[PDB]
Amino acid sequence: SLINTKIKPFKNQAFKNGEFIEVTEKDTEGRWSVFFFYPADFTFVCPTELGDVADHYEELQKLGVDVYSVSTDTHFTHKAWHSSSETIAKIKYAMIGDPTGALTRNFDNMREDEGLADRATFVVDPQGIIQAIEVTAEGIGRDASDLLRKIKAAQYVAAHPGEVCPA
Amino acid sequence: SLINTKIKPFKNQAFKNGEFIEVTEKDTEGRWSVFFFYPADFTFVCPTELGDVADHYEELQKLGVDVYSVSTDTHFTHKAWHSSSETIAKIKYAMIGDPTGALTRNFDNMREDEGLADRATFVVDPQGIIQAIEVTAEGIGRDASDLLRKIKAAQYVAAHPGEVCPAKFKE
Amino acid sequence: SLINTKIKPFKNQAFKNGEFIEVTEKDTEGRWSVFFFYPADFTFVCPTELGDVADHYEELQKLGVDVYSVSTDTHFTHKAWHSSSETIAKIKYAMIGDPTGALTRNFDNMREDEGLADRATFVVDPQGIIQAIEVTAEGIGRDASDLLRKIKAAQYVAAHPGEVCPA
Amino acid sequence: SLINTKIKPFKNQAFKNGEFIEVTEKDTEGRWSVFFFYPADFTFVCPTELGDVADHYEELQKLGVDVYSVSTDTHFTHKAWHSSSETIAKIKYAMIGDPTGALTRNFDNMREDEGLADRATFVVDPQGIIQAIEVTAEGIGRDASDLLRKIKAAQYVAAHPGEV
Amino acid sequence: SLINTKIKPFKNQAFKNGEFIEVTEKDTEGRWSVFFFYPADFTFVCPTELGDVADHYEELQKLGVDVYSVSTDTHFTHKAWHSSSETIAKIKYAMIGDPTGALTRNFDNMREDEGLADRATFVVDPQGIIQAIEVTAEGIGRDASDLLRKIKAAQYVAAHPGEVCP
Amino acid sequence: SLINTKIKPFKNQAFKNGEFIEVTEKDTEGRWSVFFFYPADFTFVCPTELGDVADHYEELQKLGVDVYSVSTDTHFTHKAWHSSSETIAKIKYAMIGDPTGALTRNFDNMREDEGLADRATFVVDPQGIIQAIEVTAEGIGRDASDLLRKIKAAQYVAAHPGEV
Amino acid sequence: SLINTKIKPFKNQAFKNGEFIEVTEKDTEGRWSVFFFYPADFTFVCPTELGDVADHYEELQKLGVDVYSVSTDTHFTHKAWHSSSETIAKIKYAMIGDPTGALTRNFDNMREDEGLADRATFVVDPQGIIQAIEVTAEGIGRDASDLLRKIKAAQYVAAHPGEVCP
Amino acid sequence: SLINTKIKPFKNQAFKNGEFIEVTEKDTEGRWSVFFFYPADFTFVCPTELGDVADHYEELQKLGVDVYSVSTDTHFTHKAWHSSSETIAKIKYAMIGDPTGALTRNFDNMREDEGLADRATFVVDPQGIIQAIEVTAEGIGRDASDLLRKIKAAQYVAAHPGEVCPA
Amino acid sequence: SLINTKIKPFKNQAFKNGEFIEVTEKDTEGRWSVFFFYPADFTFVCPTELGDVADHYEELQKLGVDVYSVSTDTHFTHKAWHSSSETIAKIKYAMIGDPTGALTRNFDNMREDEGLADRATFVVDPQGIIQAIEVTAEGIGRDASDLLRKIKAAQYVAAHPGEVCPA
Amino acid sequence: SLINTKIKPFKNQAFKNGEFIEVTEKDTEGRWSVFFFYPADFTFVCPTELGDVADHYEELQKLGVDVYSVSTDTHFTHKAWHSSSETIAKIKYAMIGDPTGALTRNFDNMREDEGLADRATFVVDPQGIIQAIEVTAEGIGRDASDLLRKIKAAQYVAAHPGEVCPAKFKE
Ligand SMILES: [Cl-]
Ligand SMILES: [Cl-]
Ligand SMILES: [Cl-]
Ligand SMILES: [Cl-]
Ligand SMILES: [Cl-]
Ligand SMILES: [Cl-]
Ligand SMILES: [Cl-]
Ligand SMILES: [Cl-]
Ligand SMILES: [Cl-]
Ligand SMILES: [Cl-]
Ligand SMILES: [K+]
Ligand SMILES: [K+]
Ligand SMILES: [K+]
Ligand SMILES: [K+]
Ligand SMILES: [K+]
Ligand SMILES: [K+]
Repeated sequence: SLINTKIKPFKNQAFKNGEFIEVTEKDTEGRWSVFFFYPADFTFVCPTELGDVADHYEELQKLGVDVYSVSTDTHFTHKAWHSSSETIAKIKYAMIGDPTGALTRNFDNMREDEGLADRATFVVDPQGIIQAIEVTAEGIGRDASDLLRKIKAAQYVAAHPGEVCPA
Repeated sequence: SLINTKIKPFKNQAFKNGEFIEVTEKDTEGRWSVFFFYPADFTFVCPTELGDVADHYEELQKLGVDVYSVSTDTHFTHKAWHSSSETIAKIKYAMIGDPTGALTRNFDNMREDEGLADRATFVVDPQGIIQAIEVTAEGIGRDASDLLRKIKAAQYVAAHPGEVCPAKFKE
Repeated sequence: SLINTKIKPFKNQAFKNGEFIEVTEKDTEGRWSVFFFYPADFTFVCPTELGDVADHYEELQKLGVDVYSVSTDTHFTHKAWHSSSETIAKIKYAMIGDPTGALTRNFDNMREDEGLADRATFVVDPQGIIQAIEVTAEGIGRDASDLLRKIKAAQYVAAHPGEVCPA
Repeated sequence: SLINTKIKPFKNQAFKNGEFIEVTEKDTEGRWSVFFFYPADFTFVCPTELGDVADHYEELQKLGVDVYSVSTDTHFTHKAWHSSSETIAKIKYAMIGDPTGALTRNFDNMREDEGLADRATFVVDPQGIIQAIEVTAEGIGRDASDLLRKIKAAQYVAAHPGEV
Repeated sequence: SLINTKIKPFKNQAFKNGEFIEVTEKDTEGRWSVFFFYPADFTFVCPTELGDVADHYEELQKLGVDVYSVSTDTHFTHKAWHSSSETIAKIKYAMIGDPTGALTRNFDNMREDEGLADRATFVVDPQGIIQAIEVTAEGIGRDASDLLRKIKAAQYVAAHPGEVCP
Repeated sequence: SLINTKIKPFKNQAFKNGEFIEVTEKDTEGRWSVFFFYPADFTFVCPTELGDVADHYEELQKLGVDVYSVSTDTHFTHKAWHSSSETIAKIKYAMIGDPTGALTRNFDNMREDEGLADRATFVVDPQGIIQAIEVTAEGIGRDASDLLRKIKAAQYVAAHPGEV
Repeated sequence: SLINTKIKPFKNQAFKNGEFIEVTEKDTEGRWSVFFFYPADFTFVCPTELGDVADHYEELQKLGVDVYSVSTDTHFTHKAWHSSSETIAKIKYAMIGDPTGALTRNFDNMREDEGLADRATFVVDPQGIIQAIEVTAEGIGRDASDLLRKIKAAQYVAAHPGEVCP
Repeated sequence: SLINTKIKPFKNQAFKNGEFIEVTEKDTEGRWSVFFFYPADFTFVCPTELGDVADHYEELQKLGVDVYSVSTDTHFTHKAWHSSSETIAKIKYAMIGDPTGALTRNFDNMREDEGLADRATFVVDPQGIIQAIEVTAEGIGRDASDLLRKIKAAQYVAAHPGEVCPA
Repeated sequence: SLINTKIKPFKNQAFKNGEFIEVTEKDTEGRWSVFFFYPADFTFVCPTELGDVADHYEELQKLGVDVYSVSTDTHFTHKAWHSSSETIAKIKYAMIGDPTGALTRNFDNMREDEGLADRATFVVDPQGIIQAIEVTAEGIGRDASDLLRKIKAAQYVAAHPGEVCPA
Repeated sequence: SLINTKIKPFKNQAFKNGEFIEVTEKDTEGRWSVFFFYPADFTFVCPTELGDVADHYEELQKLGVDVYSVSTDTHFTHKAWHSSSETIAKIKYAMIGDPTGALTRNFDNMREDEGLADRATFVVDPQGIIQAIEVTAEGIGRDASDLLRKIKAAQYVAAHPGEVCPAKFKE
């Protein structure tokens, strides 16, 4: 797995709160980042996961964590989806579009015969290092409060080396 | 260009008049086909081109010409666009999703740095041979009327190998 | 397709108005150019196509557009055809000879089994970027006025960056 | 990631509640399995993670789920650890030894600079398909409850496909 | 040089006596053939050469020698040359078009930087073997009677094998 | 064989009489060293070989000879073994751990199908040159006396070259 | 063909007028040169060809044309041919030996399965450019006066650049 | 090391008790073999080692063990040496000559920049498997009674699998 | 050297006693053969060498030995040389022409920079095995009687397997 | 053959008049050299050839010709052979050992399936150029007299480039 490796450079368009923006790896430097992958806009499993993250987003921002959802759809499609799902509408973090699949392949997370990203979540520290990975099949929902726990634990070990907190 | 070459095998999902289906090269055998590529759903020039084609779709079906629009969006996104745009809503032909890019790359039509198809139109005879190609830049829309002219010309030269259609068709 | 790519350097002899000239990519720089490819001189379809472009050539010149007709024949042949056909006789743009096929292959437009160019038209902006392509089968003629309409649209978006043009 | 791929053939020795058994992929056929990797026995860290799974093992078995812990240590070391740690002692699932690192590389889970497996958990269905993956850095703990929840979700969609 | 080698197969359109025909290697089998390459239709130097040859053509034919002129122009252009030039119009043999340059390259006779053939003449016995070659520069012209002497000579040695003729 | 070649750079953790130390090739410079490989800690075989060397360790040190035992186990496992086996407990030389197998492959001594080191002993002189090699199959025992004799012979020809 | 290309450097021993000399590309610079290849010394067909040429040699020289005959025999053998054959003995120009076959291969003129040159003649202007080529089979012989006409022609076009001569 | 690998085919001339003979791997099948390498005939370290083995040879033969000394000298040189050293004279086992170095390289035991074999001893069981290896520098003498011990131990484990005898 | 290797197949024209013949490896089979290589006909050293062999040729024939002289010259040249030189005139063995250099290169005896053979003699037994080689520098002549002595020795060891022949 | 080529660098040990020495290509520079290869010490044809050379060795030294015999045996074996054979005992020139084969392979003279040199003799001029080569089969001994003849011929053509030595030398 990619655990404990440094993330790779990327440049992508995103939709974020009514605005189109660009995102590169430089935007993640010095920050905690969550890269939240999912297969496709306008499907019926992803949104509750995405919505669950949206619910915890104010908390993540207070922890200094940025969230980037990623799929191989375009940022245009993201804006449309955001306009038409009540669940997606409550997303205020960056929805990155990855139509070239470069970001997705950076994380070794492409279904090559589908052109869609696997349902994988990556936690990345200020120095670019991946510290937690979660990948599930469709229907095995990713729980955002567990994600929150892992990040507080990651942040804690970063602040107290030599000491660690297990299960 | 790919003029006068046979199209490659493919297999993609599509949205068509309210349902999801598979389209392959076998579905085009013995038929006239139009592969109408565009960059992305929910953008700006595309709807006018696609709707203009839709307007001529009933006419085209009588020429036994099928239409397949293609972008690298999924068929799920096509369905949504069709349910939110009044223009897209009048499309009765198949909207193919090419998220892998394979269909687009078959027609050598990918902007590789963008992951989107160029605005290319390919006319394909019942034997699979590309008979007309049109490609425009991002801000240049295509005229569905001239498209029909080119299809009628093609079926003519097919119907009468002994002759020709010079500039500007008129039946 | 070659859409949105820059044209390759070339160097060719051409017949233009009673005289023989040289053409290179440097003549096309800072100009709008049409490269009008056709199969062979002294054949049965091309006269009308070339003749139509000629009918529009005055307006084309007014819009700063240069026209180059290309076949794999020589400029000697073009000169002869100009004399024999009253249609070809009205051409006042450059008729390029491409007997090495180099210029034709630059545009990837060779019928390798026949050594003749396919029926392709190429619109090239002042930066050498290809902005429109039309290619038809051997029995299908091209409409010069549809071409002109494309050029005007291309010139428009060049002149108004934020905007676009459908039909 | 290895999500949705089929596990590879393996053959390893293991310690399981008082004896040495061999474990192959054939043992996992028809069952739910958890492959739980960790870097090393006998460390200075309290092995709360293995014991945590041990605590939930009675349920796991009641769900038809088998558990295999895996490190690049030998099964000899596992027998030793099991006899000296009160926490490890309460493990009744099989502790696999992987000194060739083959089982670990099958799951693409080797820290190459260290010769130890990363903290990775793989949930494998009865057809041998990986349905869930979890990997964490040293110092971030895996929660056996969150694993139990995922397993039951994996079993539910197995039994009721396309139910949203 | 290609001297004493077999010719390679080919398939070309050609203008000859008003109508268009096809020429392949199968047409030269069992016959004497002259392949007469030149650079380009509608130029200055080539016509006298072809006309000189054409002058000797009816003689050649009674010797059982077919003539095939070749340039990289189309057979279409050849027909147009035939109607505009008093010289060329007196050609009764086949004017082969070689726009793909295949036939020309078969004889290793293509100026690759020009897409034109060099001024080369090949004499080919009925077995398909090249028995005489003449190549000159864009300035010098080929004398047809000299070709006729080289052909008769090539024929003697074949009909009288085991002898030689300077 | 590796006879008469120079040992390669290494860096390993080790257990040595109550503590964890790091050992590199720089520690062997200027000294006589014995690298004593074995396949695994905590086995069902009585480790007579390591103890046998332990018995002769006081002399070895008196000859300026250092001893390093090496297995593909971790130094954690070594600390464990040392605290549970009466025989191992009497070892006072460094027990190196080699879980990457790098040290072992340096001496070309890995059983690849097993991920364990073969029963090999290497005697290395102060310039880092291998002067004697011994390798035996499982079940054939190494004799610490025969090792002592070879070391003293290696030291003698070192001091009196070409004396026959 | 090699028509209109530059000749490649070479260094060969040669027999000429009783004494042995060396010939390199440096000797042809600034001059008209005829390279006259033949298969083998002491055979039947070659001598009349060389003798025919030799007949025209003093004429050639006043045109500033050097002649170099070439076969894959040694210059030693050339000298012996010169003493045994009445025909050959009247050769006043250079008989180059090419036993390594380098010079012959330079002109792409080696029958590789024989180690002999083909009957090829090359005309080379002072800039080292081949302006005329004639190759015939082991039966046909080359007419020297015809070579002389092809040379004078090649000279006119160079002295009157921008004109042509059939 | 070559421990526990199968020996490779070889064909070599040897001197053995006044007689020249051939030896191949087939001669070792079903037998215990010692391959005793040394650098060169007519030197002053090898013979006592070789002589020590000669002393124990009757014992080795009673154990069913064959002995092959090997060096890159020829079998002719062996016969000469045997005639002129009293120590070598008491050798009654096969002295293999390996002037091509093939046998020596089979055991990965060549000093390539010397063309001489290293001082290595290999113990090989009836099935071709190497069970003990000893390699020393010059002057660190190989002791034949230790060799004897190792062979009795090897033979013992072969006869009693599951049981083993350590140090 | 090529000593003790088998000769390669060849096919060459040769002058032998007023007539032109073909020689191949099949003519040498079941025979003893001398291949006498020399640089060039009509040069200044070879006459004596060839002449000497000729002096011994009668005895050579009596011993079942065939002689082939080889140079890169043609058989036409050999025929001419046979007429002009009273020395060469006394040769009654085959004078092979090797203008392709194929036969010369078979014996690895080409002066690549000169296209002439080196001065090498080769003795080939009835099985095609090369049993003796002599090669000298350009100014050094070969002794035909030393050659004859070699052939007799070679024929002897062929006839008496267990035995050998010094000087 | 290697005729008219320069010998390659080498470095070997040798036995020579009771002592062990190194020989390299540098030792041959400016000297006439004979490299006299034979298959193996303690065999049967070799001693006669080597002793025959020894008989001519004093003469050869006056021609400024050095001799190096070579086999793939060690120099230790040469010393022994020299101390046990009356024939070998009279050798005063250097007996080179080529156990690695490198010297032998320099002269392309190895029987690779045997690890022994063939019976080859190479004459080498002071500039390193091979001027005469003789190779015989296993049972054919070489004549040291004819060897001298060839060396005298070689020094002659060296001393007088303007001339030649035809068949059978006679000073
Ligand atoms: Cl991963
Ligand atoms: Cl295309
Ligand atoms: Cl294109
Ligand atoms: Cl994974
Ligand atoms: Cl040619
Ligand atoms: Cl080793
Ligand atoms: Cl040529
Ligand atoms: Cl080994
Ligand atoms: Cl040889
Ligand atoms: Cl040689
Ligand atoms: K997409
Ligand atoms: K053309
Ligand atoms: K291990
Ligand atoms: K390990
Ligand atoms: K020759
Ligand atoms: K040896």
